[PDB]
Amino acid sequence: SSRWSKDYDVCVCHSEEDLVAAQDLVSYLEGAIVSELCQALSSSHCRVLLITPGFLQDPWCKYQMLQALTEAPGAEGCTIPLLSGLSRAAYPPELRFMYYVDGRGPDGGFRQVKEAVMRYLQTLS
Amino acid sequence: SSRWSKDYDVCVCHSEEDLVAAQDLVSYLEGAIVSELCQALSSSHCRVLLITPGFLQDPWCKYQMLQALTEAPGAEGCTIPLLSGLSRAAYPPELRFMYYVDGRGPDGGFRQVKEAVMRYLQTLS
Repeated sequence: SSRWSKDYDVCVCHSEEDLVAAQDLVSYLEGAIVSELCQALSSSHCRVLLITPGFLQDPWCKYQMLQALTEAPGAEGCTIPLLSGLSRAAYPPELRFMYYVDGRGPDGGFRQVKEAVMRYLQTLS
Repeated sequence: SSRWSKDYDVCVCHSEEDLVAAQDLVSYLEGAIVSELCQALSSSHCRVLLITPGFLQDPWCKYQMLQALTEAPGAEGCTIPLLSGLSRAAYPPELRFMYYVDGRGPDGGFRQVKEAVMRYLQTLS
């Protein structure tokens, strides 16, 4: 519950193919919000899933997405799916019943992602 | 932990399109194992996901699969994915890092599913 219970406020879970976009999101988020690219030993309050064509094709990415949602946004943790570079028709069906940010929104979805992160940080002590 | 902590030993989570196959699995499982088709108020020790073309296309099915795995086979609960009537190339990428039963196995995968269920029941008091 403590804002300091975790070293980072948000990390970006991405596939190698989208390194650049992920770095821009991290940059956008930090402009305070502490951000980084997600990694094995990475632990933050919020986790952004950069769901792209490369992400959906990668078995490890999909499994990570699964674990990200395993213990997260049901309503407890903070997992933010960001659909980027994908046709809506190719979106994972389950998202229809879940919260997510569309990449066609303002700032490629970056703005709503940052907002979602802040909303969650405000609920911390 | 108690074998009686739940009224059913296993329910079959399926899409309307596969009612028949689901009923045969339920029949096969019971031949003791108490089985039924999963429903809203349904709660059992094991949950079998009848992942078919219709299942993967259905947003609610996918969301249910997500919740089924939300609090389940990470290693705690009992969720058994049964891939039936699908080309391996169309399998959800995440399964590569997960346990699942292929429908091309003995008895359309029914045998290994039943075995998985029994293995789990034996760990109960």
